[PDB]
Amino acid sequence: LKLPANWEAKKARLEWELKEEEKKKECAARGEDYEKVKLLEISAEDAERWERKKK
Amino acid sequence: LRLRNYVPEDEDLKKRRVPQAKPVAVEEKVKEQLEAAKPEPVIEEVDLANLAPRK
Amino acid sequence: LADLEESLGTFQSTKAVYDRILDLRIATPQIVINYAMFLEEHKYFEESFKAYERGISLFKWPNVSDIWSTYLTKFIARYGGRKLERARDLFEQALDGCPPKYAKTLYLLYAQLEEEWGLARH
Repeated sequence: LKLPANWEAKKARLEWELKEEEKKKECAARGEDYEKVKLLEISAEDAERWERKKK
Repeated sequence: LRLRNYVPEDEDLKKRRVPQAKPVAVEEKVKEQLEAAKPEPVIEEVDLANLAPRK
Repeated sequence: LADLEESLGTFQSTKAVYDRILDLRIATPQIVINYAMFLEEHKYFEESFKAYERGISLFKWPNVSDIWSTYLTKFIARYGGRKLERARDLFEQALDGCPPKYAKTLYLLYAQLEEEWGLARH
């Protein structure tokens, strides 16, 4: 209660970001750059929508 | 039975997956020319193979 | 479902899943690489090259860089010996719009191939 009302929602975000960091460490343990793995794991349709948000 | 595309939610099913072909770090081979990339007077000695062009 | 068909079922039915995936634009490049290896196991490498080409055509930078690398590696080994000139054009298509770090790699690789089988002047 003395902590912020959103602190657990912030914690849930931080745990989700740490799970992204855990996936990064998992790729590094396998022996690959996490950026290169992610490019192999992306589906193009997400980038399409991104460009439309810009446009 | 052999699986390669999905990431099963059962770990017992994860064991069935075929180990995917890892890439080779092409940058490591690039390093040899990147070591050649040192800026030097490449007539380091009067080596006529450099001084006189080949055929 | 693709993993189910490849384990249980026929080649053509399994491949038809990938065709639907490509038409629906679902495919990741890793799934393409899985499909490419699958087509090599069924030894229709020409289709495997078509699959790489389709997945390059769907995607954008940076992602395309690794797709090229895997595609060129497969092609240069068996069919780079056989019919060299198509790979030059394929290198030229690969260079198009490429960001500089990946382009640097591609310039050296192309010039090496030019040293291996083409004119030094190129």
